Amino acid sequence: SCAETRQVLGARGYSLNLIPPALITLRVCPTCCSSETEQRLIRETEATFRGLVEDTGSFLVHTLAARHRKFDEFFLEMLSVAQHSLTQLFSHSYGRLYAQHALIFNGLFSRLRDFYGETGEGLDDTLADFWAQLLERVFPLLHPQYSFPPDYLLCLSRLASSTDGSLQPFGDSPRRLRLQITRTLVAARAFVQGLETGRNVVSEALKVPVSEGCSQALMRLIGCPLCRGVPSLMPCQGFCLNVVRGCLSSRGLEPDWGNYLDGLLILADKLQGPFSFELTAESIGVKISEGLMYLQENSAKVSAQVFQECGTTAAGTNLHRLVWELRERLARMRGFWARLSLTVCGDSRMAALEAAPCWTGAGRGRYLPPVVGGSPAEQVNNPELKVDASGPDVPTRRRRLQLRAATARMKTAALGHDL
Amino acid sequence: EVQLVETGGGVVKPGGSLRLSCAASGFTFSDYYMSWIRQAPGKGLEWVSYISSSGSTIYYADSVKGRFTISRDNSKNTLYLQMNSLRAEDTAVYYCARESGYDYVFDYWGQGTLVAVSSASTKGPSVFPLAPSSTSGGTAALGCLVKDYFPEPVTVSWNSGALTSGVHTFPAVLQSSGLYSLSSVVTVPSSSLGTQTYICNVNHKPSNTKVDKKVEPK
Amino acid sequence: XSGGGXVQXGXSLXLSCXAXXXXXXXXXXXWXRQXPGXXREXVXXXXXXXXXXXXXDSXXGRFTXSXDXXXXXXXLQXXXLXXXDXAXYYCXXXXXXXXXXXXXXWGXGTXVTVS
Amino acid sequence: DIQMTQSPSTLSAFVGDRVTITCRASQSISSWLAWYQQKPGKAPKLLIYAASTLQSGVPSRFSGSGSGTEFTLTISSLQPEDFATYYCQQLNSYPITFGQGTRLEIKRTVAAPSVFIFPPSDEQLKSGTASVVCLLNNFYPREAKVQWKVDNALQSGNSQESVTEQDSKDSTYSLSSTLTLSKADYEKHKVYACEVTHQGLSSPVTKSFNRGE
Repeated sequence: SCAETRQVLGARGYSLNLIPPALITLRVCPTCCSSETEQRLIRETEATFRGLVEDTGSFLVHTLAARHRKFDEFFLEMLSVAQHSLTQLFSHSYGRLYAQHALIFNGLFSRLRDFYGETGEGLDDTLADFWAQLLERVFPLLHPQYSFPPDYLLCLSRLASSTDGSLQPFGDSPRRLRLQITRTLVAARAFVQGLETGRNVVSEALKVPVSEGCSQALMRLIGCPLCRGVPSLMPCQGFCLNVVRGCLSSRGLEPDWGNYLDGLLILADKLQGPFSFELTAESIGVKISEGLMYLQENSAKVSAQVFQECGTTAAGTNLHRLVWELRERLARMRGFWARLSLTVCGDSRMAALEAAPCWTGAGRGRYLPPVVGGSPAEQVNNPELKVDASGPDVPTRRRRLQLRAATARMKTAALGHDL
Repeated sequence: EVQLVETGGGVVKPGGSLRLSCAASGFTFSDYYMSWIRQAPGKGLEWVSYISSSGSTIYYADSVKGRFTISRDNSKNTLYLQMNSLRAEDTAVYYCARESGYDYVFDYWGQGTLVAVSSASTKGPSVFPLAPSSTSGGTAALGCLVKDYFPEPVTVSWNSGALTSGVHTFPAVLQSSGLYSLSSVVTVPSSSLGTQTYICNVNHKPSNTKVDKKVEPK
Repeated sequence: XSGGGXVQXGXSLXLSCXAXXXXXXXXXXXWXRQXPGXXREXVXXXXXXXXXXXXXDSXXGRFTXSXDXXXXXXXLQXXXLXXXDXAXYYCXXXXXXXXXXXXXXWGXGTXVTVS
Repeated sequence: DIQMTQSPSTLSAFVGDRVTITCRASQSISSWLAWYQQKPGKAPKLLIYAASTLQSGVPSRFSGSGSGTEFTLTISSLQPEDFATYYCQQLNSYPITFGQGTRLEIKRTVAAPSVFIFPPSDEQLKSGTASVVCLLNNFYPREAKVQWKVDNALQSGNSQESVTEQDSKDSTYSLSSTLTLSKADYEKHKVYACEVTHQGLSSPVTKSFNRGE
């Protein structure tokens, strides 16, 4: 009784007229399926394939998003943490100044925090502004008899902009601290952006191919069994593992997906390990008090040579915890694409009393074919589909173009060089 | 589809040890983070533990730091929990959940199996009547008292499933002695006290105490 | 506490309440109707603002109720009066907070009857 | 060490209304907040995670928006299968904490409670203990107050109450209070009365009985 399909099709929601009791005899399904049912069942067959794959790898999209939101929130907090800590130490020792000149540190980090969150891309002039704002106020402390009305309404570019080769008031501290601050803001940024792509990459990469060549005769896999015979013959592994590979042999991100998690860990280690953050959290205060000491004993040369013109939330999780917590989440992601076919053929299919044989392309006959191929050279011997001459598809092949430059952008940033 | 089934006994005295299994099917158990969340007879949900997908990181709540231990088996696809030397406060309904990827979100929960800690023993219930109090004063109501039993499940019925309308079966209440007790009332016309007959047969499964009782009015 | 005279059946009008003047923006005042020849029956319940408004089944959709937190005065709007809604309407505040339904202090009210 | 809170504890609304459930946290949580729906005695569902994002399968009528320490959960048009208990969660600290649930009940016209009393059984008196029962049948809202009068004396600690869930044919509740006493303590007095105070009642009504009919 083909009406066994009728109730099963009623669960899927078909208008059960002209399908219950009648069977007659770039295409599909060589049957108790009507003409318009076929054209509408392949569309129904494709739907689960998308929803199954996207839900299968859905946790990579959520993990990279969760680590992003918790790493991005971490860096912003430690910027605000160090801003408040630098004010405490400098107010204790010196009761002569800084009593009402802590307003510069607010404008210092705020422009630093714009380089981190891409709000701006100007840091070399940003630091020169800060050193100048300190330069035009410490300078008169050892020159108290003199008073200075600045030139025009702005002293200069930013008073002694050091351009054109001024004998630096703070000798080497501006260059040294710039090198230490620059390597930090760019390393913590290429890491966050790298995670930001990873979410976007896998999110759109999970949107599954339409591949009409794969879609047509995909119905043969699981759909057309319902059309002719009873639906109790859920397909076994042999047939399944090749149609899901042949339809997905394009998205072979495996060569470019491995180096990505490598660069994520490599940059994380240099960033987790000191010299990239917690050192430059206190290095600012050390070099500032060191540069002023150079000034104190080298002001005789510079001041004499400058007679001319004007002269509540939960505290940031420890980065070490945030790194091995990051490391564990990523361990289950490296060999993900190779293990993707097993999960897809390991859900609705009970392959894991009745029998072992299952449905095949043209009957219930026994199957013993091969089923490992995963790239164009490997899937050129495709028994059940027609993979493209070069496996990678036109939009995907553009996900190994702008979505692996971050790896080199994270690797180079881990060295100190950027752009 | 995505299924999380829990098993294990739930009636032990203080000091008894229980282990629960969270058999998982419908998805690859090795990818996701698992966790245990318990629901007491109270309203709130209490978190007790959670374990990484590989099993490298294990977290326990502050109230279960010493006597609690969680394990994992990615081959058999089963999540365990070792409950040792539980105090009376551990009495709750224990769920197992899966982390969808985002930190500490649980999209798929288990059906639930409850654990109870009590020093009482298995005892059958005593059935007592609540005779109706009463020309025709509205529609009188009668009842059926069930007192002093253990453990929890006991089913009250009237007339072997023939009469079920207007019947209210109240939830059991744990009294000072440690034994549950409940009552089931029925609203009937004041003229049916002599024509028809009502029998509230009460069955306590864990004690094999099927008791049939009649409520005759005076 | 309002009077305009007797009204025709099906006509609509509003009332108000004031018996004890004290701070009362949190406890919720009530509204009854009692006709001599029958005990007091329920009309509407003016629960504390944002805890919703509940009416008796006899006046569902007709009579309305609203209150003010700073004015500390509660009113009842009456619409579509049937020729059998004639009674004196009294208001009473619930003393407790847990909505225990305890109307300790009652008021006189003001009826109007129907023509 | 971190505290979560919700508001209100119980909200009454009709089918088709607009409902907003507010959750409040002690400390700041940028976007780490989850919402769950739990029907009586069954497993909870995941509604809204990451403050504002919806879970696959959840209808479009569910909405949640929050940033900081104040969060909301909005139902645009209430459908009959939304009556359940909604829970708040935390996704930041090591000891993740849930908030006590908000029970979303059906709204109904006010119904005064039907009061009854039942005498202790002559077969129960043989064991030396006598439990007197007081029945409140079919009423709404659920909030009510029951006091026990033994010869017009207030009681406390000897009475235990249990309330039913919401009925499906009239959306009403029912409550029962059991006064437990020993036989010797039961013989001293002659009048036992429970008086019910409900918003639908003009005055606290009473039901009493005497020993020996």
